[PDB]
Amino acid sequence: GSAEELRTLLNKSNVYALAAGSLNPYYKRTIMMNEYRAKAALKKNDFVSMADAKVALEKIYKEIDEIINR
Repeated sequence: GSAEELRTLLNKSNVYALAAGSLNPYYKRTIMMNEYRAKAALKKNDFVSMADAKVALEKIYKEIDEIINR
């Protein structure tokens, strides 16, 4: 379900923010924005915001992985 999936993504957010210190400031600030949006969406049980934060976090983690790995 969306809440559990989103918490799992959040559990990697600080790790990804540290890794993002090697890259343009865009990456960390995108992670931090979505930490805020994800945490607020969970607290309100807002499924629309939970889905948006899930997609955004998946997207930024993939971007960071692809820069660092390639």
